[PDB]
Amino acid sequence: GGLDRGLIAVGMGLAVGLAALGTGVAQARIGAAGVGAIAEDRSNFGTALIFLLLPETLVIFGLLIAFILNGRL
Amino acid sequence: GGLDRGLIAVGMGLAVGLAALGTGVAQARIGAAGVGAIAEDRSNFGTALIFLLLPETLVIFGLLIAFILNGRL
Amino acid sequence: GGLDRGLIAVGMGLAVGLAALGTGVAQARIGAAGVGAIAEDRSNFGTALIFLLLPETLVIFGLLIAFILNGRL
Amino acid sequence: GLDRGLIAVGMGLAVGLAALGTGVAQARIGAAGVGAIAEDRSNFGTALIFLLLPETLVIFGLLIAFILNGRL
Amino acid sequence: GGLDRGLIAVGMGLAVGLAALGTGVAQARIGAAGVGAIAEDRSNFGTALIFLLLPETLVIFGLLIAFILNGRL
Amino acid sequence: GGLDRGLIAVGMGLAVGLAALGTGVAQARIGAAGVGAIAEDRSNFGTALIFLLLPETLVIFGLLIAFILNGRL
Amino acid sequence: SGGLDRGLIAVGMGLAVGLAALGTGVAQARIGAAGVGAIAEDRSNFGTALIFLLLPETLVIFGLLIAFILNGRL
Amino acid sequence: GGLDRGLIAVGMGLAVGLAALGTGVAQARIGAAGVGAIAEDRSNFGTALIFLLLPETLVIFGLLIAFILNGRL
Amino acid sequence: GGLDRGLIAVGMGLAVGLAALGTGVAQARIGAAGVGAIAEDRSNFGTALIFLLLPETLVIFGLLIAFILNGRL
Amino acid sequence: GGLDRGLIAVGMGLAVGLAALGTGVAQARIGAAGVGAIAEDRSNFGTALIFLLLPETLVIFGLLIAFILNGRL
Amino acid sequence: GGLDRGLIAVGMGLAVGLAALGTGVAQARIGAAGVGAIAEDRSNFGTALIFLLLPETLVIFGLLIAFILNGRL
Amino acid sequence: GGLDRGLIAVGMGLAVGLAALGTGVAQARIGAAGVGAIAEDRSNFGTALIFLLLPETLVIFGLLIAFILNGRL
Amino acid sequence: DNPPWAKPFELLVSFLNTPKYGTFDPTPVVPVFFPFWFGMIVGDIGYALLFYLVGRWLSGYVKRNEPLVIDLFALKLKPQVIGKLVHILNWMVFWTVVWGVIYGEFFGTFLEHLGVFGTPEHPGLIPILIHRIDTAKTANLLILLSVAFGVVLVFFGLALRAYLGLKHRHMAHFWEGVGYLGGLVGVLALAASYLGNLQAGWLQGLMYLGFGVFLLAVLMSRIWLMIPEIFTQAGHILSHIRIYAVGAAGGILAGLLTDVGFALAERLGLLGVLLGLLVAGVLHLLILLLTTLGHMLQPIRLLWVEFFTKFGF
Repeated sequence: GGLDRGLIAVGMGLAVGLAALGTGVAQARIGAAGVGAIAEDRSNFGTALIFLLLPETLVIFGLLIAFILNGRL
Repeated sequence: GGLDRGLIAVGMGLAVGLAALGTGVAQARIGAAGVGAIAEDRSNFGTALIFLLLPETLVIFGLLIAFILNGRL
Repeated sequence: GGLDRGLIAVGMGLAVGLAALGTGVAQARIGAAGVGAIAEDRSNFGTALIFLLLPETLVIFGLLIAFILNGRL
Repeated sequence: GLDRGLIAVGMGLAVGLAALGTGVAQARIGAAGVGAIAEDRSNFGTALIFLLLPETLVIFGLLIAFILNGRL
Repeated sequence: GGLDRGLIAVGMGLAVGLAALGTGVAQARIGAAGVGAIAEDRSNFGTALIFLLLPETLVIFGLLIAFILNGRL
Repeated sequence: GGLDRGLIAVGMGLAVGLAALGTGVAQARIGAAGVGAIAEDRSNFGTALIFLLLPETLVIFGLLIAFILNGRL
Repeated sequence: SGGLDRGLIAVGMGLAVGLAALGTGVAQARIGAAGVGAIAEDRSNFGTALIFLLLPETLVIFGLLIAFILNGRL
Repeated sequence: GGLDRGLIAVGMGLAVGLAALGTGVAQARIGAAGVGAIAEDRSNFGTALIFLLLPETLVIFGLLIAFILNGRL
Repeated sequence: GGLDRGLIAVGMGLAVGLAALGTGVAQARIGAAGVGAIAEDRSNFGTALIFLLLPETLVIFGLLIAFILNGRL
Repeated sequence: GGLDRGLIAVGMGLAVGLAALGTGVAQARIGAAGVGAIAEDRSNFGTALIFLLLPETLVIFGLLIAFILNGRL
Repeated sequence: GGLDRGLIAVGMGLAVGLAALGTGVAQARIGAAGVGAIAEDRSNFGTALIFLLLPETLVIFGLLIAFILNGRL
Repeated sequence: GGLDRGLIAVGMGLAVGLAALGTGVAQARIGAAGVGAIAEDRSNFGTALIFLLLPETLVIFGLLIAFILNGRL
Repeated sequence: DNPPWAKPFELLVSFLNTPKYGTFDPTPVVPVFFPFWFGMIVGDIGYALLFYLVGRWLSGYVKRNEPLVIDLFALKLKPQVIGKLVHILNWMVFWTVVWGVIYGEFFGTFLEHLGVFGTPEHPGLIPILIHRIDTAKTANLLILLSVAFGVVLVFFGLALRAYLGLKHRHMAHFWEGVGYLGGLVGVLALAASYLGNLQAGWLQGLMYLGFGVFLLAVLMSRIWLMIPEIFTQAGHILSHIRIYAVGAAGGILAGLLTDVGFALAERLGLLGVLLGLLVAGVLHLLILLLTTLGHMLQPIRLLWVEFFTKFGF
């Protein structure tokens, strides 16, 4: 074993981690502008929600990569 | 091969840490705009709260990855 | 083998993570501008949607190279 | 032995990056909250709730760090 | 040794990841301005599209050098 | 010796430094807005002070775990 | 051509191309944003905006220059 | 005698470095707004001075951590 | 031989990459303001172009030091 | 000798460098606002100069740690 | 054959690169202000040049330390 | 053996480089505001210059530390 | 006025600024430098066929005498301008084919298919003098020739500055030019001493005389333009490696693009050959649409900044 099953741990760790960082960076501006749109008018809720949850594909991609890496653990 | 057990700790460490960092960079702008909207109209509290708690799934995915990694210890 | 598999895991995780970070830092203000346009005119939903979904080419390139690296695992 | 130092490094990373994330959240959140307080004092509770909510990141980071310390 | 494949893997991963990060950084502002211009007038659609498809050469070069190293893999 | 002590020390240093960086990022905006409020009106010296001093819990939670991990030296 | 060197040259050339691409991206972001702002209602500025956008590609150009001279220096 | 002393040194070094980085990040905005308030009116000089000297405790905490680390070598 | 022939490559990569990063982070603002001035008046082309192309000396010095330390192989 | 001397040197280097970085990010905003105040009123020089020079004490805080590390060296 | 030469090279590379990054981040703001001044008055050319060219002393110092450290090779 | 000298080199490289980065981020805002002040009033040239070249003390401190490291070995 | 061969290139120089009377017009060197270095930057004959095809497509406009208007580009080119740029294009075609034949390129290469030209790797007739994708040994030659191009271009550029200073009898434009020439030869001597013949007998004296005649210009440039601008001159000298860099980047990208299709044809053969050809065609078209702008822009950018700015154009 040694590094063989140890470095995969840090690999999947950063793979989920900075993917979550990137999607949070995406979520910040979108959420601010979306809640501003909701405060302006309540009819924009569906548009704001589907624009907010669209950058959530980044964590699911990172989780897919992490699951593939964990399959080798 | 004692270094095997130490690196999984580092991996789960940045797995939770970078996810928390992305959650925080989302929470910054989203909470700022939410409290700006609440400070003018008090009926926006529920929308602001759900828009603020929606990016907390990133730290949840980070916790899931950290727990999966800890299961191999 | 040895630590080659672990370092390949680190490399593929780094690739997918930074690709996710790049497409997130794009999609942040892309979706901000898109939802700002939609909140004032509903007719331009499709153009904003395709402009938001277009920067996912970076994350699919990252996924492609991650799968290529995983093929050698 | 050698794993103890790496466990320490992971614990430090887990607590510190979580602290950085909640700090970068509380920056804008507290700035907007005290800006609202300076013009109307009636919304102190909402601003306090919105400022104290991102500390769940600290709670998660410290619980992961304490799990790692127990593993140590 | 045996570290050759792993080290070239991390080289490819960080190369393609940072190329994607740069492409996303460019596309962020360029496509935000493009969304604004398109909302102003529909005739700017092709100009905005080519203006944001131009920085794709950065990630193209990144995957190019990644495949160069993959040739050694 | 045995490489554990030095990495323990670098872990403590990383924890303290990143906690201090996070609370500095918080206090940067919080104290600036608080002193703007104190320039507008002197009566805000309680709320501004407690809002600025509140994110010092980050340093508290950083150096407490730093001391706990120092206990292993 | 040692094995460890064969991977360390990969790390170095990857750092070169990645950071050069990051620099070109951070330049082209503002340059292209201002270019779209200048062609929003002053459409005759297309050539100036295009050459200003295409000017900072020399950074990636030097980066992958270094990369594939390191590839030959393996 | 091993890497322990040098790694303790680098631990205290980045501890004080990141503590000073956080203090500077805070002091930037706090001092800018304080000198703006002082230019607007000279009465708030002491308030601005104490408001910008308050985040100096981060450097104090970092250097006490560094001194504790130095005591182990 | 050793790892010197490999770590010199890391040195060249860091040198040219960070020099290009500095040149790009300058050229962003310089080119944006220059093209704004050109759009305001076409007689500023000669000043704007030389202002934008002046910071290339940074990446040129980075290229020079990389070339001399490549010759120092 | 050993690895301890060089790692102590690394500790000194980043201890002074990161402290100088934090000082610089403070001096940016502080000096900008100070010279903006001076451009409209010369009598504010006494306040601006001390508000610019006083946040240089964390350079001294970092370099005293570096000096005691050099004494240990 | 050894290991110090490569680390000397990477030290020179990062020194040059970080000096170039500092010069670039200075020149961005300074040259942008200079060309903004030129766009309204051509008489500020010499002042703009002598203000934006003195940050090149950072690259000069980085190049000289890189040269004197290459002298060790 | 002898890897200490390369680590002294990377330490002094960091010490000069990111101190230069800090003074660059300071000189950015200071020089931009100084050029803005000069563009409306030339009589502030001395104040703008002595505010712009004041944060060079960061570079001279980093260079003093690097000179100490060079004289060490 | 100008000779008819250099006449079509007047729009590449008159766009920026117009020269003062009695000075030197920089236009005669554009048709002898820009197509040559653009062609060796591209270094292709397969893409040169596409350039000739688009030139033939553009020449129909000047044949039938109609304006060319594109709405997405917002340009209206008269036939009297289309003819000039078509003349420029098929002038560039000659240089790019004459350098593609010595780079061994066929929209990629046919050498992976058939050994049409000799090489040490695949033995045959007289081999390629300068290979494209082999960066082990051709890189030094290409970098040295690019540096030689930079130094001769700069040398001619401020030799013209010295000539115009001699004509104007201001003597400032002459002495500054001679001093910068001395600085140039001094830094070239230093660069030759570095990573080469260390401490040559005739190099040291040449460097010393160049530095002395560079310092001689202090009596008129004591403050403004003596110390800091030599760094810009050295950067203008060293910025000519982009020719080799862009050439190798395009060559390697095209080689990998055709290698993908070649492996795909190897993968199946019965039907994979046509699919690989189609994929290679669309990918090459996309990359061409991406990079033709930069490939055209870089060598004319060199003549715009590193050569025109010498004599204050």
